[PDB]
Amino acid sequence: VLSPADKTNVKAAWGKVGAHAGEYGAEALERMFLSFPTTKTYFPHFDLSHGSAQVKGHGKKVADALTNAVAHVDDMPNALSALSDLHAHKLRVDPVNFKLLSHCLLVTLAAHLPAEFTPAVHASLDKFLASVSTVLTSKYR
Amino acid sequence: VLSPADKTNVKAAWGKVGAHAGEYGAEALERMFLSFPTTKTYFPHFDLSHGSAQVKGHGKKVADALTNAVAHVDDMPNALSALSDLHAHKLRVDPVNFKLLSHCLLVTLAAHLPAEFTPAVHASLDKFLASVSTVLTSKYR
Amino acid sequence: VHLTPEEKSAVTALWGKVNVDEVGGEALGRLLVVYPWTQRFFESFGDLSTPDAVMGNPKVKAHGKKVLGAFSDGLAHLDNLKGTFATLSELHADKLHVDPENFRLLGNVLVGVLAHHFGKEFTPPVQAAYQKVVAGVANALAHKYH
Amino acid sequence: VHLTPEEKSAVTALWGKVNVDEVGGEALGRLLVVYPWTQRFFESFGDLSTPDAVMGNPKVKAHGKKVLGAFSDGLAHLDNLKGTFATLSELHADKLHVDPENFRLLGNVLVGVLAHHFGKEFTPPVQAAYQKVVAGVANALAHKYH
Ligand code: HEM
Ligand code: HEM
Ligand code: HEM
Ligand code: HEM
Repeated sequence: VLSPADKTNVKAAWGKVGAHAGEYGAEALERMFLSFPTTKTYFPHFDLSHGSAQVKGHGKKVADALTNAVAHVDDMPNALSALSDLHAHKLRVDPVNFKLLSHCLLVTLAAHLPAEFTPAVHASLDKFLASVSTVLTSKYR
Repeated sequence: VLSPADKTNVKAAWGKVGAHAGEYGAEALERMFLSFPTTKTYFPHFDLSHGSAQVKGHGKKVADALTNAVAHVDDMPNALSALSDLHAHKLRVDPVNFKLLSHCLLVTLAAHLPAEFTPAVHASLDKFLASVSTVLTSKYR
Repeated sequence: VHLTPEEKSAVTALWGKVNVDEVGGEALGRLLVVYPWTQRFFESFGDLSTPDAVMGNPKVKAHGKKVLGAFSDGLAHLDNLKGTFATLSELHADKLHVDPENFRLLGNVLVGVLAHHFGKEFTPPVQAAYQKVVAGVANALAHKYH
Repeated sequence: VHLTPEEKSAVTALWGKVNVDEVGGEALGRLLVVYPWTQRFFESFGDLSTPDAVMGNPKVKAHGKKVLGAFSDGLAHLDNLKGTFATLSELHADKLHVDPENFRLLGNVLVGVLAHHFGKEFTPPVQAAYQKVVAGVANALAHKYH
């Protein structure tokens, strides 16, 4: 469960991201595709080239869902319910990949937040991403 | 989350395990130790030879806790409370090993319950073990 | 992989008793039941509505037999799985787009079926050797992923 | 491990800038903060109760430098991680009893710290080369587990 301190840390760091949420989302994807090439099997329909508008576009959507998640930290399952459905019954991404994107999102935040990414904040974000991943995979079976 | 059908499939199969619960637990552990040797790092204080009293005891403690979990499926978080704490603060087993032990418990069930291990039962059991695994690791951080 | 001679013999001995068609169909079916997300690739096989339906779908069973037939073939080259599977590796990554995690899921379902089929003859040491083979086949298959 | 000219140049060049002492203490400290169950191996190190306590604990800092100094020597032997880490593997499995999963956790955390420290210079492709490296190291340290 996210502790009051964790909820606090998450709101404080995400806050800081602000309107860069989108660019950060795209860089997290690029990091994922290059670091973990099996994840590209889910996007045979995209141009995965550096600078791809498709990646940008998809980065922005992911980013906006996490924004929605942050705002609804006390009620995640409802807020992400359409997304849970989607991933569970249409996309059908193996649960394993969620750890991978989470890692790359953390990496992107660390590279962008020199002051804010303290050990404490790092632990709270990790816990928040694992929580987001849990909700997204909750209706799989 | 467990469907009501999953709850039925689980009580059905475990009922079947009955008195052999302890023997199946020792066997699950022996399978774990041979198949996944990094798990042995958690028992450097144990005599791990075949049929050792220590393996047999732990086996029985493991089965009792699973029995307790089947008995209180609608209330796992409460029923395994003490065990969540123990694994969280004292034992601190990396969460990955729970999947390994789960797999070996599944294998042992398959080997012992020819008539009951249907595809639907198989699925409910895997979710059940995954749920137990989730409860035991829930207080980790 | 690095199987000792005794391990190699255990594996080949048990494999001698397998009806590949039957077990192929069963392992694929249980894959699709236990981890339904793996269904994503089989939209063209038809009806995967219930466990009964998956298990009974002839398309599933025919795929089960081809997959396990290649597996069976690979047991003849335990000393060179990467070589044996290089071409299938390429096909799976480049045309089929199958995340190599499914290879790991199939291998653990495979072991379950072997245990359900063979009961007490599937001892712990026997499981340990099939565990090395399945991890080895999954690694050879994931090799050409780039 | 297998690194392209591109990737090898990237790893060595960034490493040149790393103060092993500073980065090693940080990487170990964040490991025990982020995944607290890893504290199980460091009972004699002191108070590890809260973040501030971990980070400025002298035994943590010390141990961080040792581990990273060993990691560094491995970078000079990208071609034979296995023989380079054979002794340490045996130590970790036999004497310290450390689940090799922790090597994977450390590796992820080190990537994080290198990102935090280097910012935009730690680009996607650089990340990528470091990810193969930490996975190679993790696998070379898990080699002697029996
Ligand atoms: C942080 C966890 C994730 C979040 C918040 C997330 C969020 C989303 C969103 C908002 C969409 C678009 C839905 C719509 O169009 O309204 C989407 C689609 C999709 N997601 Fe997820 N996702 C996550 C993880 C993943 C992972 C790990 C993968 C696989 C590597 C994945 C693969 C995709 C695919 C392939 C699509 C469809 C892309 C398209 O064809 O437009 N997602 N995701
Ligand atoms: C289905 C999952 C599991 C269940 C239900 C479970 C249950 C138990 C129980 C009932 C105890 C004894 C508590 C007592 O004495 O008060 C125990 C202890 C312990 N468990 Fe867990 N366990 C599980 C998974 C694991 C895993 C995955 C590992 C490591 C590979 C592990 C390692 C240990 C150790 C080493 C002990 C202490 C043994 C001794 O010193 O007597 N457990 N567990
Ligand atoms: C032991 C693991 C596996 C082996 C040896 C294997 C083997 C093969 C073989 C030999 C083919 C046909 C190649 C050809 O037509 O030349 C094939 C095709 C296929 N495989 Fe795999 N496979 C494995 C696992 C999987 C898994 C886990 C999935 C996904 C859930 C999968 C999905 C497919 C699909 C979608 C096709 C194409 C079917 C068609 O077009 O009829 N395979 N596989
Ligand atoms: C992954 C890269 C790692 C490398 C290269 C490595 C290297 C080392 C070295 C050089 C030593 C000193 C041993 C000697 O006396 O010869 C050591 C000790 C030790 N390592 Fe590792 N290590 C690694 C990871 C870890 C991890 C992740 C943990 C656990 C979380 C760990 C737990 C220990 C402990 C408990 C000791 C002994 C400390 C003491 O003496 O109290 N190591 N390691």
